[PDB]
Parts: sequence; C-alpha cells; structure tokens
Amino acid sequence: GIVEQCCTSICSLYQLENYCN
Amino acid sequence: GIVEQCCTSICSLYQLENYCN
Amino acid sequence: GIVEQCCTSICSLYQLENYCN
Amino acid sequence: FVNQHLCGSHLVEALYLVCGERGFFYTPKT
Amino acid sequence: FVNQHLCGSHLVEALYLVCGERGFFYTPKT
Amino acid sequence: FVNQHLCGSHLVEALYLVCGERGFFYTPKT
Ligand SMILES: [Cl-]
Ligand SMILES: [Zn+2]
Repeated sequence: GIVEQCCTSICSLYQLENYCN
Repeated sequence: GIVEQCCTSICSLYQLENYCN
Repeated sequence: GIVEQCCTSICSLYQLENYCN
Repeated sequence: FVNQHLCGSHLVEALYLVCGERGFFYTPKT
Repeated sequence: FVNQHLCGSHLVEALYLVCGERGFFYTPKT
Repeated sequence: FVNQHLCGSHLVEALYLVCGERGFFYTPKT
C-alpha cells in the first residue's frame, strides 16, 4: 500500500505516480 | 484537551465536533 | 539549517523570519 | 513539541471543515 | 495511527498534484 | 526522512506567510 510504502520511506514523484489512475 | 486527545489517538469526525462552537 | 533547527524545536515567528529574503 | 505542533495544524484544518459555519475554538493549553 | 494519519494527509496532497487530471486513488487499507 | 519530510512541508507553509512579499528560500540540505 502507499502508506506502508510512502510513510516509512520518502516516495519520489515517480513512486507516487504509480498511484495515479 | 484536543491535542492530548487527538494527537495520541485518531479522533473521529464526531470527536472533533465536540470542539465546535 | 532550518530543518535541523525547526524540526527538533518549534521555531518562533521570529526564528522563521531569519529565512526570509 | 514539534510532532505535536505538526498534529495541531491538522487538527485546526479538520475543525474548520467539520464545524463549518459553527466555527470552532482551538486551545493548545496542556 | 496518528503519525500515519498525518502522513496520509500529505500523500493525498502529493497525489493530487502529481496525477493532475489523471485523478488518483487512495486506499488506507493495511 | 519522512517525519522530516512532513515537517519541512509545514516549514515552507510558515515561511510563505511570515515573509510575505519578501519571499523566502528553502534549502533542505544537511
Ligand atoms: Cl505532519
Ligand atoms: Zn502535516
């Protein structure tokens, strides 16, 4: 999930984009 | 207080409303 | 830096102003 | 006090929405 | 759950910008 | 780095207001 993935480690703009439609 | 109450535990929308006028 | 300075201790409005142009 | 200062910012944000026209009061006191 | 609730708020914020018109989905699930 | 990334977001926010027209500079460097 984004939380487990982006709240323990700073997600980059590209990792964030994986959660886009 | 709201802090001691809502920063140690996620206050719900209803717990938050207790701080409304 | 502001981070090391303002994320370990609450910077006041005046400490913040030191980072203004 | 920082983690707490960060949290409060969100609290106020959430009070603004929840309460709407009712308005709200924020007292950081102990 | 708070530190995590705080973090998520920022996530959504960052998804809104990154994705733009694409829109996005946010699922807090485990 | 997250708690620090969260904090910085608020810093910038607070610099924008405090400094106003003066503008401001944000350098995350060590
Ligand atoms: Cl935060
Ligand atoms: Zn925040």
